[PDB]
Amino acid sequence: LKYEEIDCLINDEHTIKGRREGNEVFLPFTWVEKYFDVYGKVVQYDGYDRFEFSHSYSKVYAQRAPYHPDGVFMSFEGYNVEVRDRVKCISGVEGVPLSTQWGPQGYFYPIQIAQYGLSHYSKNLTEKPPHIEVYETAEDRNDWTVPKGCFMANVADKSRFTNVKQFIAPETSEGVSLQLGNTKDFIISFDLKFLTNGSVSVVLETTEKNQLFTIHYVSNAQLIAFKERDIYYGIGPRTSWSTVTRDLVTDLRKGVGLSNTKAVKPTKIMPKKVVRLIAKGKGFLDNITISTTAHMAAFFAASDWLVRNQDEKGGWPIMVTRKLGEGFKSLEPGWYSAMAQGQAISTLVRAYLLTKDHIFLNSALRATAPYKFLSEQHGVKAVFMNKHDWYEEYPTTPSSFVLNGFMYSLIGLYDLKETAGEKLGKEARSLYERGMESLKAMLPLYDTGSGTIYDLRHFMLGIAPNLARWDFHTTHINQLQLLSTIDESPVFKEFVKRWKSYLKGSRAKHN
Amino acid sequence: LKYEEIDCLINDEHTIKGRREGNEVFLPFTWVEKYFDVYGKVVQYDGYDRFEFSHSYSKVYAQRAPYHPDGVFMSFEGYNVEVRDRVKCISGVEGVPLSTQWGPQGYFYPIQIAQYGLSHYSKNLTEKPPHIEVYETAEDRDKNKPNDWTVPKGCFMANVADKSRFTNVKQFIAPETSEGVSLQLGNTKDFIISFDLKFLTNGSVSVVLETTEKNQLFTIHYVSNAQLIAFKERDIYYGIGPRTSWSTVTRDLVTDLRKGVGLSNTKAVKPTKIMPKKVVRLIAKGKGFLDNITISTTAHMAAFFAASDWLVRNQDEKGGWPIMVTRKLGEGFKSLEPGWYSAMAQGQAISTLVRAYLLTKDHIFLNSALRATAPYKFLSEQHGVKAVFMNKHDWYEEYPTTPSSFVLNGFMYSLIGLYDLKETAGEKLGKEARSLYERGMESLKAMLPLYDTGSGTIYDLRHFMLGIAPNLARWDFHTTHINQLQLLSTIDESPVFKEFVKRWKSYLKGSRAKHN
Ligand SMILES: O=C(O)[C@@H]1O[C@@H](O[C@H]2[C@H](O)[C@@H](NS(=O)(=O)O)[C@@H](O[C@H]3[C@H](O)[C@@H](O)[C@H](O[C@H]4[C@H](O)[C@@H](NS(=O)(=O)O)[C@@H](O[C@H]5[C@H](O)[C@@H](O)[C@H](O[C@H]6[C@H](O)[C@@H](NS(=O)(=O)O)[C@@H](O[C@H]7[C@H](O)[C@@H](O)[C@H](O[C@H]8[C@H](O)[C@@H](NS(=O)(=O)O)[C@@H](O)O[C@@H]8CO)O[C@H]7C(=O)O)O[C@@H]6CO)O[C@H]5C(=O)O)O[C@@H]4CO)O[C@H]3C(=O)O)O[C@@H]2CO)[C@H](O)[C@@H](O)[C@@H]1O
Ligand SMILES: O=C(O)[C@@H]1O[C@@H](O[C@H]2[C@H](O)[C@@H](NS(=O)(=O)O)[C@@H](O[C@H]3[C@H](O)[C@@H](O)[C@H](O[C@H]4[C@H](O)[C@@H](NS(=O)(=O)O)[C@@H](O[C@H]5[C@H](O)[C@@H](O)[C@H](O[C@H]6[C@H](O)[C@@H](NS(=O)(=O)O)[C@@H](O[C@H]7[C@H](O)[C@@H](O)[C@H](O)O[C@H]7C(=O)O)O[C@@H]6CO)O[C@H]5C(=O)O)O[C@@H]4CO)O[C@H]3C(=O)O)O[C@@H]2CO)[C@H](O)[C@@H](O)[C@@H]1O
Ligand SMILES: *[C@@H]1O[C@H](CO)[C@@H](O[C@@H]2O[C@H](CO)[C@@H](O[C@@H]3O[C@H](CO[C@H]4O[C@H](CO)[C@@H](O)[C@H](O)[C@@H]4O)[C@@H](O)[C@H](O[C@H]4O[C@H](CO)[C@@H](O)[C@H](O)[C@@H]4O[C@@H]4O[C@H](CO)[C@@H](O)[C@H](O)[C@H]4NC(C)=O)[C@@H]3O)[C@H](O)[C@H]2NC(C)=O)[C@H](O)[C@H]1NC(C)=O
Ligand SMILES: *[C@@H]1O[C@H](CO)[C@@H](O[C@@H]2O[C@H](CO)[C@@H](O[C@@H]3O[C@H](CO[C@H]4O[C@H](CO)[C@@H](O)[C@H](O)[C@@H]4O)[C@@H](O)[C@H](O[C@H]4O[C@H](CO)[C@@H](O)[C@H](O)[C@@H]4O)[C@@H]3O)[C@H](O)[C@H]2NC(C)=O)[C@H](O)[C@H]1NC(C)=O
Ligand SMILES: *[C@@H]1O[C@H](CO)[C@@H](O[C@@H]2O[C@H](CO)[C@@H](O[C@@H]3O[C@H](CO)[C@@H](O)[C@H](O[C@H]4O[C@H](CO)[C@@H](O)[C@H](O)[C@@H]4O)[C@@H]3O)[C@H](O)[C@H]2NC(C)=O)[C@H](O)[C@H]1NC(C)=O
Ligand SMILES: *[C@@H]1O[C@H](CO)[C@@H](O[C@@H]2O[C@H](CO)[C@@H](O[C@@H]3O[C@H](CO)[C@@H](O)[C@H](O)[C@@H]3O)[C@H](O)[C@H]2NC(C)=O)[C@H](O)[C@H]1NC(C)=O
Ligand SMILES: *[C@@H]1O[C@H](CO)[C@@H](O[C@@H]2O[C@H](CO)[C@@H](O)[C@H](O)[C@H]2NC(C)=O)[C@H](O)[C@H]1NC(C)=O
Ligand SMILES: *[C@@H]1O[C@H](CO)[C@@H](O)[C@H](O)[C@H]1NC(C)=O
Ligand SMILES: [Ca+2]
Ligand SMILES: [Ca+2]
Repeated sequence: LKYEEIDCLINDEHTIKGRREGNEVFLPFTWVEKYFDVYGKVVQYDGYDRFEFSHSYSKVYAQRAPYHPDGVFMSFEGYNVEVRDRVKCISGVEGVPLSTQWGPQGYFYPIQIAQYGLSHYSKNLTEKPPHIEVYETAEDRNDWTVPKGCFMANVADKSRFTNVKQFIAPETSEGVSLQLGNTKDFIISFDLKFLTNGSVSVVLETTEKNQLFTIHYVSNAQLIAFKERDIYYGIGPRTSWSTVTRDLVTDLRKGVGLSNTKAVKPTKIMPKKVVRLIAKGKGFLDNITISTTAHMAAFFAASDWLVRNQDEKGGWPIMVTRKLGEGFKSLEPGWYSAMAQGQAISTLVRAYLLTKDHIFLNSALRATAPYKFLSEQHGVKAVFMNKHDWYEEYPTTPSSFVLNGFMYSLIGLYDLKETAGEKLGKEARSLYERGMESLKAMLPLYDTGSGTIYDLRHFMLGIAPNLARWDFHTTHINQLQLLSTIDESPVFKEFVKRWKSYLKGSRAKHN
Repeated sequence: LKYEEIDCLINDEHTIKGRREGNEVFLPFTWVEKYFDVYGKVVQYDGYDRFEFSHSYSKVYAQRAPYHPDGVFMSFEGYNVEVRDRVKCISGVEGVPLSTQWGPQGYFYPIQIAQYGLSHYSKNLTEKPPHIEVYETAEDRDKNKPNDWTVPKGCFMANVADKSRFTNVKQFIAPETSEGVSLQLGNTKDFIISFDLKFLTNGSVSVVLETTEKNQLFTIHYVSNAQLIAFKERDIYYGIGPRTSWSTVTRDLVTDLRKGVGLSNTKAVKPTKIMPKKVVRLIAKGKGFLDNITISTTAHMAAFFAASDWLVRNQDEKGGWPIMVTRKLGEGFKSLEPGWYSAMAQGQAISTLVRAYLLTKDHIFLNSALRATAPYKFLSEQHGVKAVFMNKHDWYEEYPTTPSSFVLNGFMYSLIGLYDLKETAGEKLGKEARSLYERGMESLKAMLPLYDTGSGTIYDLRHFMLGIAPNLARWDFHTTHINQLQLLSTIDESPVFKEFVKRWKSYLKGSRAKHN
């Protein structure tokens, strides 16, 4: 009811307007929010309005079980790699993300590709099975339009023990068209083999004023184009049988948001109906499908990409310049990352456990080699103060000692040593053991008393600490709580507990 | 539309009562204060109220000039050692503080003694000269008043030459069962009493004080025994030792009164608001001699030399001032048995001794300072103060713990002492100090960033040495850290000191390092 406006002098240098009722002073949240860097808003419920304050914005993952290498990967069941605006698109040829974080030109970032695979792996274990509608098997168990000038038939293919739909259509015609009409699901899948150049295109009804947009999957290696209401993805020659799987929601959003910058422009556009599929050129088509999700095809696109792109040193070279900050020498394209090696390993190990295909395990085993060589010999190892081995997310000179990347490097070694067995696992066992000793000793250097630091650049360069933003702080917690389920050391449990309290505004005691 | 109570849920786990007007929410300072550990109050101006918020308490010292060893010692012009409640009293025998911080029994803490001296030294340079009233010289300068002696039957007094120190002197004989001989003083403005004393027999020199507590009269007895302090009714007793040879006795009656009335068997003196408002008279009992009786606003230098003299006389053969109390730094550090050394003690002692040397040119002071570097050379476990961080950086330990503790501020004090000494001792004698300073300053520059949280400083590196939460430095240590670094930034031109001072000052106003 009754109050009194009062001047509030802040640190003797700015005045704000507060309110007073007797002895109690009330300060405007507008100030509190900005001055303390906190969060809150009024939430309206039925018959009750309530202001709701948060020290931080991120959340910690509620672990349902101890970590195991064949299970979900940490909290990645909730990751969403493809909406990240630093993902320019999902490659047509490779079926994996292309990053633009550190250059508008685009590049395959092995970390991003592995996360793509591990998140989809994790959602395969946690989400409900998808609806799968089948539109075309060409067998004896929703028809096609064939304009004059074109042709279609059911033909056997002994190489792949099924019937198959042949199509011939000039690239100057309407093409041959199959009516789909799906309202609910947006993952399109089909087996394809071209004899000549061509395209397979999908018409979408969209939420932007009921307009049709068309996505063309063209038989070239061009990445992505967008003109008016046509989006084009190059999917390569596809002259041998392959299953093409695309997420039309993502393919539409990335097209419409195409940008010459490092970030996709935001869009609200969604597809509301998969109208039809249009084939041009000469070729063959089978098992045409629309599904709610296709997690496994994504996981194997990442896994296959990692196998095929590993170098003979066992590394995934990162083909972009990385400038970590004033004081660190710039990393020329080709550098390795312990986070990439670890995340790749976690991916390949899971591919191996699913398939028993030893090419996956062989790729994983090779991937430990860079952990053995120092950064200046094109490895990822750094040594803290001539005493503790570390595996560098960014193998900088001087060394950088990024915490979260290191922990990811260790979870990979863990995945591998538990999967390869006693003899084959030896090197990974040894790198893990040395790493975990380093981690336990060095954790306290990342603890500010009300947060965490991202890296040790303050010490390595003589500068301000690089405080970890809250989404890295919760990553730190997520990583440590996972390690606490496969290593019984008290230190991990104590730090997890303290670092969680920091999310709620707890502080270490001052003297 | 209007202003209105609203429930405010904090971090999903407790609801407080705030206020709302439309889209603006207002939160009670009662919550803000506790939740964020900040400060403020409504301060009343003429007609007019204002709330005044502070991120911190404690101020940074406004350094007027580059540090030099003969000048003020950092910010100590504003230190007040004697009112600290961990100071049981000023020793009658020694003229220096006794601490009870880590034991109610009391002990001479060299750090406290050095601070006593360095603050008085600093105030000598910054304060106005004192008024000095002279009540008795026994000369022919004592032609006309002050007379003012009362000599009861049973007693006797005379002006007597003393060839041994070239002046006239007041002889007194009074039995210690009588009221004694009494000199009327009657000073209302100044409270430092001073007199030259020589007893032949046991005796006492006592001062009657009018006080602010309901006009009441208290007497402070300076007795010829070694008893520390006693208080009964309105009598306070300080033992000043035999005083059978000439010495100048100098006492602060404000301090001596307050420590008397506040006597306690605990580690803290009871607070009092009692002040003396008049030094009414001085009473001599026993047989002896008295000269140069004086009352002064201040006597900074007598304090500075009492500290300096105490340090010379109490140094051990390893050059140390052993700390004769058990010190348990916390869970994970072994307990330190009485006799441990402190690099802070060594440095502060050296800063004191160097100043005593520069004033007097008495090489005893310089030689005592030079000896005081020895403990810097030996590791904690061989009864020194050296520690080594990760087999790489020498450090000088405030608390020579196992494991090592790496307390920041004591280290910096250890370095300013070495600086004072290396600048003063000369090329040849300074060699060792120069070497310890150079190695220490390298260590400081390398290790500073480990004490920086991004919104404060840490006191020590126990988090790393024991695997536990950081020991965040409270704000009065945070400003000490700044004061120390800003001083170092005037004797070493390294950018790092200036960049850190700038950042660490911004933390006092709620600035933070950038997050990624
Ligand atoms: O389904 C939904 O619900 C979904 O909701 C939303 O999505 C949410 C998720 O659901 C949710 N999941 S949860 O389980 O429910 O919690 C959650 O997921 C996110 C997690 O919170 C997050 O932790 C996680 O992050 C990943 C990250 O995505 C991944 N990257 S990857 O795509 O590449 O794979 C990976 O990060 C790696 C990797 O190496 C780098 O990408 C990363 O790079 C760091 C830098 O190292 C760091 N450098 S530092 O500053 O030196 O420390 C820092 O650099 C930034 C700085 O911030 C910036 O200040 C600075 O600016 C430059 C500037 O660009 C320069 N310009 S230039 O000169 O022109 O070049 C110039 O001006 O200089 C300055 C600097 O001086 O530099 C930039 C920069 O260079 O990039 O930050 C970089 C990026 O963070 O670091 C590493 C690493 O691990 O450290 O792994 C991490 C961790 O696993 O994944 C999130 C996710 O999945 O999205 O929250 C989501 C909500 O946020 C969604 O919104 C809904 O739509 C959807 O519906
Ligand atoms: O005349 C006036 O104007 C007066 O004003 C008011 O006084 C103010 C004064 O004016 C002002 N000066 S200024 O220039 O204007 O700024 C200012 O002076 C104070 C300084 O701000 C302050 O930094 C400084 O502190 C001294 C300290 O006094 C020294 N101690 S002493 O022995 O010489 O007397 C010395 O400290 C050393 C020493 O070794 C130890 O005493 C001390 O110990 C620490 C422990 O290390 C620490 N351990 S922990 O593991 O970190 O926890 C901790 O321990 C305690 C814990 O807090 C407790 O929770 C637990 O249970 O145990 C406790 C324990 O004691 O074991 O804290 C200990 C105590 O600090 O630390 C050492 C060190 O590291 O340096 O040197 C320091 C720094 O120089 O001196 C102040 C001073 O009085 O001069 O501010 C004052 C206001 O206080 C006054 O109100 C007014 O009446 C007066 O007229
Ligand atoms: C997580 O990932 C797991 C593993 O990938 C996944 O479970 C799998 O789900 C897929 C569906 O995408 C299943 O594939 C089907 O396999 C059928 C035979 O497979 C046997 O083998 C496995 C072991 O390897 C057994 O455990 C299993 O019980 C089976 O006996 C196969 O018949 C299916 O093929 C039909 O459907 C496809 C389109 O999906 C189509 O292209 C074909 O032409 C074919 O025709 C249609 O048949 C179905 C009857 O099945 C009929 O409904 C339909 O009407 C026919 N067509 C027409 C025109 O009428 C198919 O390939 C696979 O068996 C599952 N594996 C396991 C281990 O469970 C989870 O669903 C994923 N979860 C999440 C959340 O992502
Ligand atoms: C910082 O500290 C310094 C000194 O440590 C102070 O400056 C000194 O002030 C004192 C007085 O407080 C001076 O000492 C001497 O006083 C004698 C005065 O004689 C009368 O007073 C005595 C005692 O009170 C009576 O018994 C007697 O009846 C007299 O009536 C002088 O006789 C001395 O003169 C000579 O001393 C030295 C020679 O060694 C020289 O410095 C003098 O110039 C002179 O030759 C002397 O005056 C003394 O003058 C001051 N010393 C210095 C070095 O300047 C500051 O006051 C103090 N400041 C603060 C703020 O504390
Ligand atoms: C009360 O106060 C007065 C001072 O206000 C004080 O009288 C002064 O005492 C000093 C020292 O006793 C006298 O100075 C001495 O004078 C002789 C000769 O004039 C000097 O030779 C002495 O020097 C000695 O020290 C040096 C070696 O260490 C050498 O110089 C030499 O070898 C000597 O050993 C010394 O300077 C001073 O003259 C008087 N002043 C007056 C006005 O009388 C008195 O001592 C104080 N009362 C008490 C009880 O102390
Ligand atoms: C479209 O999907 C169907 C699956 O629904 C694919 O047909 C399947 O093809 C595989 C091999 O191509 C057959 O497995 C093979 O079986 C033979 C013996 O029968 C054996 O020699 C091989 O080792 C292998 O096990 C599978 O039985 C077959 N299933 C059916 C029901 O036909 C078809 O290939 C897909 N179309 C295209 C073009 O990929
Ligand atoms: C002050 O009084 C004490 C007596 O209480 C005197 O000290 C004694 O002196 C004799 C030698 O003369 C010693 O053998 C005794 O052991 C001492 N007794 C005590 C209790 O200490 C002291 O000498 C007197 N002071 C003066 C200056 O004469
Ligand atoms: C597709 O077109 C390119 C030239 O633009 C050609 O090299 C290639 O042979 C064509 N593919 C087939 C299968 O004919
Ligand atoms: Ca078929
Ligand atoms: Ca005289």
